[PDB]
Parts: sequence; structure tokens; C-alpha cells
Amino acid sequence: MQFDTTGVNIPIITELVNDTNVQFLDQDDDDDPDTELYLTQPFACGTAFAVSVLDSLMSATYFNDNILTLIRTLVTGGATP
Amino acid sequence: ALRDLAVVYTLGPASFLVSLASCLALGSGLTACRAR
Amino acid sequence: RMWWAFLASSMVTFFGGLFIILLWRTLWMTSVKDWAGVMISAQTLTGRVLVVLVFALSIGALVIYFIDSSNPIESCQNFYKDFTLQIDMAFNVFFLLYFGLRFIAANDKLWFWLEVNSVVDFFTVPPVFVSVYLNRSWLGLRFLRALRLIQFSEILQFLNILKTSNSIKLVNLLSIFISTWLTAAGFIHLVENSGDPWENFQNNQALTYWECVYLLMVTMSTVGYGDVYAKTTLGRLFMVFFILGGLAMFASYVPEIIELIGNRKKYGGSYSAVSGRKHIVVCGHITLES
Amino acid sequence: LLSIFISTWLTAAGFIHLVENSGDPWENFQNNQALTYWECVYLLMVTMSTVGYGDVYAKTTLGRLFMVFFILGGLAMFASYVPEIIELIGNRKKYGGSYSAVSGRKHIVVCGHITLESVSNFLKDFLHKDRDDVNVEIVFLHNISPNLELEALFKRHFTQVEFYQGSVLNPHDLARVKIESADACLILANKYCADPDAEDASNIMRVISIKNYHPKIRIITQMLQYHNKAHLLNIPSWNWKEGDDAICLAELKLGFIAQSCLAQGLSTMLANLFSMRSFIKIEEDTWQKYYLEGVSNEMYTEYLSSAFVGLSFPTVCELCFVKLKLLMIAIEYKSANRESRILINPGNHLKIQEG
Ligand SMILES: [K+]
Repeated sequence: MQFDTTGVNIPIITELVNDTNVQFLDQDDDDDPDTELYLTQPFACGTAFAVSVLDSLMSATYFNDNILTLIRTLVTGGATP
Repeated sequence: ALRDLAVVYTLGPASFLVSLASCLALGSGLTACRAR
Repeated sequence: RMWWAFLASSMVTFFGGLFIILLWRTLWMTSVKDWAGVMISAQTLTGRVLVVLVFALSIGALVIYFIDSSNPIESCQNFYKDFTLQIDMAFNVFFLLYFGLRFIAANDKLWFWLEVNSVVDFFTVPPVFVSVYLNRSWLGLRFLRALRLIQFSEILQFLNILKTSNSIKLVNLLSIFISTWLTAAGFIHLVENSGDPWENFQNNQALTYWECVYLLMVTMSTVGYGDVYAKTTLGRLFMVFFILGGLAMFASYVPEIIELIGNRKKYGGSYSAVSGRKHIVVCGHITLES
Repeated sequence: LLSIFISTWLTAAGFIHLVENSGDPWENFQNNQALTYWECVYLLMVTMSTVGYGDVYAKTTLGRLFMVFFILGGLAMFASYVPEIIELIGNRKKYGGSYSAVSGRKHIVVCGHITLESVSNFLKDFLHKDRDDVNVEIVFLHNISPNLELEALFKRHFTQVEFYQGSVLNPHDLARVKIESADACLILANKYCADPDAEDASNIMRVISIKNYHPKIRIITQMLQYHNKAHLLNIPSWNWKEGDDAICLAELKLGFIAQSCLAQGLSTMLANLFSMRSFIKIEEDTWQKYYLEGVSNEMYTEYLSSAFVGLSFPTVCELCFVKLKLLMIAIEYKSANRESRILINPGNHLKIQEG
């Protein structure tokens, strides 16, 4: 979009189901097609949220059970029991 | 004798090298004529 | 019996040259390379006529081998006396020139050095050079020329004889079958007529080449009459390997046979009119009740 | 599996060797048959392949009994191990692999909705016999495997058309079909869908993926709805001036119908004006001969010579028709104010510029 000066500076966050689509959210990316998710510019800049990282959290929950509680109390805003 | 044995050992490979050299020379000559 | 000279010529030609190519790999030509490539290209008419010529000359060499199979395995003859040997070596030096053209245009030396045409040239042409040098003829591995039959279908593709894909696949399969049949028969003929080297060649069994073809056909069909069979140790070992390889190849090629047979349409075709008998055509909703 | 086969082969050969060379115990070992171990291996190989030459065989009673048991056990074991052999052979993927580039031969990658009708029409027009000799191959990339009729259609054009199974949205499949060396990518649309907007969005996302892999490729796409093609302007790599095109089916079809409403028969003339139609000679005085005289025409684009500069369009058109036997329809007027615009039969006030 254009305004009176362009919409490329508008901060947006896009929910994504497939990781491989993240490189479609960036125009001036020199990333190779085989670049992993965490090295792409949209992920590194925080303009794209891939839900698959939640699937990682389960594993991170298995080796340490306090990580989920810390994330919940940092993220949800302090939801007491 | 060993001379004849050496000939029967090397006659094949030498003939192959002669063939490759002849093919390379013919190709070089035809390419030079084509560039002309 | 100087068979080891003819064999070792091909062995060194293959192995030592391959080794020095690998050694050099560890350590304007583009113009001539592209010239050779476009010369031997399939689309080039020169390539078409040249591949037809080399196929025809391979067939001629195979016919000469069939004629010479009746002769003893290791004999003596003269270049100037015998015109057929001169014809054979003219064929072989033509194959040599074609090998040169293929090598100068080879993109990779290793893969070109480990293919069927290169190895058959290696095991064919140095033998005839040693034969003309020493004026002694050995039957050798000339039957390997029959492997050229594998490209027969491609020739029929250049002459526009074959158009459909199924016909090309069928001709290719038949050509492979006949080629491997003939080369196995050639190996059996050579090993049986030569005899066991470690027993002073006293195990020789007088078998014609056509009897070996008959033996291979009886064996591959799992009939096994036993009227003709391999008596030498190396011949029996080759028979064991051929049985195993034939079973493996047939098991691998079963799916292509099933594809070639296919699933025939049961209700195809057209109605055949019969004089004096009318017919009624019924269409629409055709189910059990109606 | 190979180790089990070799082990049982060798141990059966050992049993046969022992029993044949030892002889029958109840006949004072007078049944001994001088067989080497390797001859017993040969005998076992001949037996298990059901060849049975009979040159070497078991003569002792216990040896024959062992041979009977070995035949039965070998048949039972082979019957039991058939399913594992079938699994090892497996079902090979028919449309795998990658396209092999051939020097001097361009290729066009076709994707989208690949079925019988669209492919049949596109191959009928593209591979027409009257087409001038072009060395172009066609690679259809599609995840859905073709049915029998599509397979037959590809077999009829096996020398110029290849099919590969995969998805455009997967960069690896794009690499397999050598999309970085393709001349153009053609995206076909599913004209019969419940939701045209979903199909348009899928086609736009395919365009996005292709331009993400290689931004310099030329793309011709089919668009169902007219309001969706504006999305193609949001892709930075979509360059309309470089040949990227979107063909709107609904817009073009309804415009053809409307122009035929204004003047009937115009849709037929236009359809025959950009289609490759074979010419047939007709000698009978019928309407087909007069129609076929006009079918043969086509559209072309050409830069006017410098001799026509400074002249009005009617004058240049008259000179082309009378002398050059050419019918000039439109001119691409280029101005720095408003880029380039096609003018259809301009008036005498306009003058031909340079180039
Ligand atoms: K036309």
C-alpha cells in the first residue's frame, strides 16, 4: 500500500502453519531455498510466527518442567491458579 | 625374450594413445579451418 | 598357448590406464570437445549414419566370430594370406577411431571408462593387435560384440521403423535378452573348449558354439536335459553364476513383463454385423433391475 | 537374507558331502561316491534352481533321503520368503527423477490444474503440425499421478513431453525440473471449482513461490476472477513489461461475447486470428472455401520503417494495404507522459513517430 509514504515500514506479525512458506513473506531476501527456519529474515526479525516452534516446546518441557511455568508466567500476563 | 613381451604389453595402450592423438589433431585442424 | 598375452594386453589397457586417469585426477580444448560432441550427437545426421555404421560393422564382426568359432581356439594364420583377418582388423580400427571420438568428447573420464562399449573395445581391439603382431589367432572375447545388439532398438528409432513407446520397450527387452544369451554362450564355449589351465588343458570338451546356445536355453528354462553340460571346473562355476544372475534378472524384469502384458479392456471392440439379424441399441441407466 | 541363503547352501552341501563320501553304514560303507565338496555345492545349486542336469547326483540311500528333505525345505523356505523379496523389489516410483537438460533445446514448465481437457487443448495448439520448427520441450509438473487416458496422451507425445510428480511450492521439486533454466512457466487454472477465489489464491501463491526461487523467469498464468489479478501487482518480482502475463478467462470470454453482441461473428474471427489452423484446399463452390481463405491469417508485430515517420496513420495503412499487402490494425504510441498505449486505428491527426 501507499500513503500520503509506503506500507513496507508497517510492523506486522503473520501466523504461519508451514515453515517453508516463511521466505514468501520477505521481498529483498537473499536467503537460499534450503535455508532453515531460524536463519530466515522474517523469523529473525520477528515479523513471522511459525506455530511449529510450539511442537519444540514439548521436548523442552520433557527435560525441564520449570521452563513451561516460566514461559506461562512471563507470557500470559500472570494467570494465577 | 622380454622385448616381444613388452611389445605385446604396450601395443594396445600405445595404439589407443595414437588414436586419441589423431582424433585430437583432426578436431583441432577442423576447428582451425572453421574459425577461418 | 599364449592366451595370457592377449588377455593381459586388455587387462593392462583397462586397469593401468584407469589408474593413471585417477592419479591425474588427484593431481582451446573446449572447442574440440564441443566439435566432437556435436559430431557424435544423436541429433546430428553424421551421428545417425555413424551409429548405424558401427552397429552394422558390429553385426559383421559377430558373423565373423560365428564363422571362426568352428576353427580351433588357438591357431596360426597370416595377414597377407587371409583377407578375412584384414577385414576384421579394419573393423576393429574403425571401432578404435570411434572410441577416440567418444573419449575426446567425454564429459567425465571415469564414467566413460566404466561403461560397456569402452570395456568391450578394450577386450576386443588389443587382442587383434597382438594377434596381427605375433601372427597367432586366439578366439578370445570377440563374442562380447553381441552386446552391441542392446542398442538395436535405437537404430530402429533413427530409421522411423518404431514409433510407439511400447514397441520400443519390447524391442529393447528382446535385444537385451538375446545379447546376454549369446554372450553367455560365448563364455561357455570359450571356457569349455579351452580347458582348465591348472590341469594342462586336458579337460577340453569339444562343444560347438550352437551346442552352447542350446545348453544355455535349456538351462535358463529350468529344464535341464543333461545331454550336454559343463564338465570343466571353471565352466561349472560360470554356470552357477549364470543361473543366479538369470534368476535375479528375471525377477527384476517381471514388472516390465506385467506392464507389457497389461490389463486388456474386456468390453472394447465393436459390434460385428450379421446378415439377416437386426439389432437394438439400448443405452441410458443400465443397472440390474431395468 | 543373502547371508542366510549362503549359510544354508553351504551347510546343505556339507551334509551331502559327508553322507556321500562316508557311505551307507548298514552296507559296510561300500556305497561311497567320490564327490568333492565343490561338486556338492554345484549339485545343491542345480537342485535348488529346479534344473536337475543329473550329471552329479546322490546315489546313497541316506543321501537321497537328505535330498528329498532339502527339496521340501527349500521350497517351503522360498515360499515363506517370497513376501520379503517382493518388499525388497518394492513399487518403484514411475514419475520420479529429474529433468535432464539438453543443449540447444529450451523447455517450458507447465503446472497448475493438469487434467485431460486443458493439456489436450494446450498440446493441440502448441504442438501443431503447421507450427514452424521449434526445439522446445514441455515438462508437466504435478503432484497428482495421471490416469490411464493422460498416460496414453503423454505416450503419444513421448518424444517432446515429459511428466514429473511434485509440487511447485516445494523448492526441491522446482530444482528437479530445472526451473532456473526454463524459458517460461505456464500455470493452468481449474475452471470447474466450487470457490474460484481459492483457486486464484492458490495460483497467486504458486506465482509467488516460482518468483521466489528465480525472480527473472517469465510466467504466464490463468486467472479465473478479474478482481484477483490485482494481487499480482503486489509481487515485487512480477514485471509486466518483461513478459509476465495473466490471462483472465471470465474477462476475456465475456468481452468476446459483448463484442459479438455489438457485431456478430467477431469472436469467431478473433479465435481464428490467433489459433494455428491447418489449411485444406477446397475446389467445390461452397462457403467452406471462402471461409478457409480467411482462416489462414494471423497477427504479427513489427517496427515500422523510418520512411513512414511524419505521416498520418490512414496514409501509412493505405500504403501498407495497397502495396505491401498488409493490414495494419493498431500502433503502440509511446509517450513520456503516460508510458506506452496501444491505439486501435487512430485518426488522421496522429502522426507516426520514430520506432
Ligand atoms: K489462423
